Amino acid sequence: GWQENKSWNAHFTEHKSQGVVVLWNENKQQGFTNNLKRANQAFLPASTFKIPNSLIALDLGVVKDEHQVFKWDGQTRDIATWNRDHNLITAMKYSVVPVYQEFARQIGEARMSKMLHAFDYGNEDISGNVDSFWLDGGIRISATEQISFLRKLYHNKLHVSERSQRIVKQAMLTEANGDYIIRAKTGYSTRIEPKIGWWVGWVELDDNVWFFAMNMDMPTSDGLGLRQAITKEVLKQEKIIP
Amino acid sequence: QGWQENKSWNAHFTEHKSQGVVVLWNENKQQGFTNNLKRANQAFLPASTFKIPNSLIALDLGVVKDEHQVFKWDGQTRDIATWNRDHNLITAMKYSVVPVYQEFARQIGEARMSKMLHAFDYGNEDISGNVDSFWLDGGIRISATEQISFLRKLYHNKLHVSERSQRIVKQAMLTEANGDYIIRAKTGYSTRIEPKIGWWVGWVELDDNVWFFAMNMDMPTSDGLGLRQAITKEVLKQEKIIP
Ligand SMILES: *[B@@]1([O])OC2=C([C]=[C]C(F)=C2C([O])=O)[C]2[C][C]21
Ligand SMILES: *[B@@]1([O])OC2=C([C]=[C]C(F)=C2C([O])=O)[C]2[C][C]21
Ligand SMILES: [Cl-]
Ligand SMILES: [Mg+2]
Ligand SMILES: [Mg+2]
Ligand SMILES: [Mg+2]
Ligand SMILES: [Mg+2]
Repeated sequence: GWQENKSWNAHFTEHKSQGVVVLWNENKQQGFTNNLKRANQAFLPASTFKIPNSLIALDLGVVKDEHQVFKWDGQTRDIATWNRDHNLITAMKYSVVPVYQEFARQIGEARMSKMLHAFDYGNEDISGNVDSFWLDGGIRISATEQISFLRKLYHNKLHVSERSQRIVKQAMLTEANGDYIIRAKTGYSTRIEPKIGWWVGWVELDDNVWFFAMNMDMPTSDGLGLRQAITKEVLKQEKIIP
Repeated sequence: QGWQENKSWNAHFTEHKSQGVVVLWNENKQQGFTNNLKRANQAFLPASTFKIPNSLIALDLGVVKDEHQVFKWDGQTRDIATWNRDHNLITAMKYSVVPVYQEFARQIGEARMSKMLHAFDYGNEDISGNVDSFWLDGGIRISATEQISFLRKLYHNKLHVSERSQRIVKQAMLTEANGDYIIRAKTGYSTRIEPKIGWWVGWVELDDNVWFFAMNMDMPTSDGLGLRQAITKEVLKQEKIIP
């Protein structure tokens, strides 16, 4: 089904890394990946889980809108940007775990489980703490499963309101120029080996949309920038972005 | 809610032998800034900045079902090549595709167009002329400061049209985004009556504030259209709004 393009391995090998990029051409309904096996390997979603978590929190009114302020709890954490008040936009932008842990507690494990089943999300397993299972519990999702979920969100087909989906897609906005719009979410899974980085999302063109999902070995935080860099190299190689 | 006149911004205009006005509005502080209070309050044809209210009305009335609905090219080849193809709301805004918005306006009709603009408090609310061309050569006029007042309502979902229509139009206004800011805006270019001018109106979203802007400048030929964004960006950089 998917076409394998092993030449993209060159972009990982340049940085003494390994990983997978998965692309989906929405118009043609064709998929491409450098590694058919790793494309289907399920990992902790880590902070890419902020996408379904945001959708669920909005649909249940835990988050009223993208302006609602979630005040800092006063606990100083290692990521300076977390130590301040946030709304949905900035909590996504800075991947603010304590804000989303409060969402998850308010959602509760019964509703969290039902929504992930409704979303057909990964292995639909929330075993672990209700406020950390996407970092060190049972939930597992592959890059191709991320594409599936993102396609539903793009088409407003997920089992939540249209408004919720529109707001989350606004919150995913990452980059836009006159050539393309990227809506995406990064993730860095460090609590359980193997430590991996994620980038999942899509590229909007005038006449098409390319969905992507990538993950890569990430032993130290020094390489986090390679998630976007390698993905963009693949997008350029494939003539999706100039 | 006061105003400061900062005439040092004029250096960005005179560098290009241009003249114009930039108006900024700091939402958090409710403070306005401009290089020219007189011109900030002079009203002009909106030209294609009218695509913002026009999109809202078309969406709210169901003339546009959503941002994917295709509006077909009428087969008349026009000067701007990107016009000569099918469009949706996103690409029609991006390329300022007048023929698509003229079809919107004809479907909206005079009475509904007039009612909506009054309820929006949009400029002088005057649609005199052809319903599908009054923003190019009819009676509608709007000042840069009046553009801000309208845009602030849109940002806050305070217009009387649906929240959905307001969200879709703000998505369609997306012009630039990065790790430092988001710009939602619409360009305009008006030549059918004097003075010929370029517009750029919209806002800059920061982590913790929103800066609304509305600029216009003399545009004696189309050669200077790019100065609309470049001069605005120079002012935003001078004021430390963007890096
Ligand atoms: B999560 O996966 O998001 C995250 C963390 C640390 C560093 C990062 F770059 C990212 C990210 O990808 O946004 C921790 C909090 C979680
Ligand atoms: B409108 O004012 O928009 C427009 C036109 C021509 C060239 C442009 F750059 C622009 C603009 O400002 O987007 C014509 C169609 C109208
Ligand atoms: Cl957006
Ligand atoms: Mg390289
Ligand atoms: Mg299932
Ligand atoms: Mg200059
Ligand atoms: Mg009025």
